[PDB]
Formats: sequence, C-alpha cells, structure tokens
Amino acid sequence: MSSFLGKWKLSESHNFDAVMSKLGVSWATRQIGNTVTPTVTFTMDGDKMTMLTESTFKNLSVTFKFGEEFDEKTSDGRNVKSVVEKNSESKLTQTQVDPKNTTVIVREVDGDTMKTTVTVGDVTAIRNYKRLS
Repeated sequence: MSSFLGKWKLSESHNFDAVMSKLGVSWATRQIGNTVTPTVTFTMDGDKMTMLTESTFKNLSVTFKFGEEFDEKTSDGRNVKSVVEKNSESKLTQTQVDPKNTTVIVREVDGDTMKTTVTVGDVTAIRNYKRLS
C-alpha cells in the first residue's frame, strides 16, 4: 500500500448515520459521523500503515499491515476489528469486524477523493473523503 497516503476528511455523509444505527450505535457517537468530518489518516509508520483517526468522539491511532485485523476501542465502549487486504492501489477491503459485523467496506480512491462504500447486509453508505496536505 502506497497511493492514498495522507490525512482524509469527509466530503459527503450520504447515509453514514443509519449504517451506524443498523450496527447498533449510541445517541452521541451516531451523529459525529454526520457532523464532525472523520480524520481517517492513512500513513506509513516505517514499513506498515497507521490510521491516525482524529474525530471529536473517536480520537485514536491504530497500526496495521495488509492482512492482520486491527482493533479500535470506540466511544460507545466497543473494541472493533478491521480485516485488511489491498487488491491494488485504488481498491482496499478493510472490513470492520464489530459485535454486529460490518459488510465489506471497499476503500476505492477516485483521484484524491477516498470513496469507501460502507454496507451492512443492506445499507451502502458512500463515504467520500478529500486529501489534505
């Protein structure tokens, strides 16, 4: 993975709100999704990659390879895993393994606009984030 390296803040919250309630999310974290644009900051720490996720409720850093399922401890009170693989350098299936299980979230960059389609059986929230230098 080296293509979409940077800090990334949300351009459109298309249904990034009912996707959280379908998983089962608290009435405090369910609205920073569609309010304070998540800083999903994908960066190489030496050799393997680190999400420096800096939001108002989830301000947290987590390091990972393309393979091992990395866990984030959330402001609901939930340690949620994320099974990673790069297809190549604009399609990466970083699939969130929660106490409900999120369905394949497919991180596809559309020319410096990181488009990760979050579905959960039947939702599909097109998460589009702009590259910040």
